[PDB]
Amino acid sequence: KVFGRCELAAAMKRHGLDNYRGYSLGNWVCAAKFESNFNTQATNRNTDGSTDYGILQINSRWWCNDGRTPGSRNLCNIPCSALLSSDITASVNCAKKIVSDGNGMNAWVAWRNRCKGTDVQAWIRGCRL
Ligand SMILES: [Cl-]
Ligand SMILES: [Cs+]
Repeated sequence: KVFGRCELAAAMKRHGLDNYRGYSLGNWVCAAKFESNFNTQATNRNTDGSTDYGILQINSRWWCNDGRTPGSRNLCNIPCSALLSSDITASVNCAKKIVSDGNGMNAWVAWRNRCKGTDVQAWIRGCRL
């Protein structure tokens, strides 16, 4: 499923991401835009043999099991395929673990390079929330 901007904002709010660990909803929307273009089915392979999955591009070395990343830790205790669902619940639940790991949203490279320090409130402008 490819989300609309305001549709995604509303779903993220309902799942408790607005101000989760101090990050306003606009941060999460911006990160999803530049990680996956709002597409739940996005996958990208990395040089190390791991793959990133879903709307927030969660990595198979640490967070989910895809059966082909040797020494995966599977910290979210889920198959990576669960992160490609039209229902964002598994992606959100796993993202809450990631953002709590010490480095905050810097764990998402596109957030650090394209969202951090910008007017992220713009990503939720005009939405009925
Ligand atoms: Cl932080
Ligand atoms: Cs585990």
